[PDB]
Amino acid sequence: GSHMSELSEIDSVAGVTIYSVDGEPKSFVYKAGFAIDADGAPNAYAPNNGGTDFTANGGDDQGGDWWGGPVDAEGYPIKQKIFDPFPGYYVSATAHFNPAYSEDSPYRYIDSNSIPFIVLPGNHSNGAKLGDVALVYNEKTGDNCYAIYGDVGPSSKIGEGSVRLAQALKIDDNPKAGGTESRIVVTLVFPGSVGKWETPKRWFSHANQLTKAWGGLSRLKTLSDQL
Repeated sequence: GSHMSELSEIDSVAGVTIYSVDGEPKSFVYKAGFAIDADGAPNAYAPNNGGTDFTANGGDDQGGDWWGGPVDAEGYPIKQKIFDPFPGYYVSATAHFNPAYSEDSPYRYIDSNSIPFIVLPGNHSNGAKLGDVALVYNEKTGDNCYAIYGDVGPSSKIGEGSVRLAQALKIDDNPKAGGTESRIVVTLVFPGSVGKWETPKRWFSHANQLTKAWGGLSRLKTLSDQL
């Protein structure tokens, strides 16, 4: 156990209070549910409901409003090539991206299947920039994982992250029926910590260094009981 933390409200979304954690390093925290964001997974979306998510959860794939990823000049989703992970599936995008790759490439986006990432609500980043790191904890399983701020969600919803983060937290990772509405996940974000794409080894190390400086899981576990 650790001492309790001193908390100062900075925001509120969907009945979830977001608190700055007084002290250094600078951080904010919230306790929320955990919806599955399959964005960036190269098998999330395909024609005829072929992906791990239903196609329509990315929008209309017949030239209408498609938000799941990039589109061609006639508005249809880009299909992956023979050198992409899932040829013929659609390219699924995340807000955070790797500039080494082109807009039409799955490799530009953060693969939800492999990378632990959190989503923050649009207009509710609270000073965090895409690529910043976080420590995430599930109070019902005792599991934790470092993660990046990797995607942007609806402004009216909070508590969401990647397939791999769900696995690490022992939350059902299925895009179609997984996640949880129970407010069991505590997310500690370090705004200003990275703010760019870098290798997972590098950002994970930086998350580890910030977490050690901040007081570790022991402090976050105690903090969770305050939320």
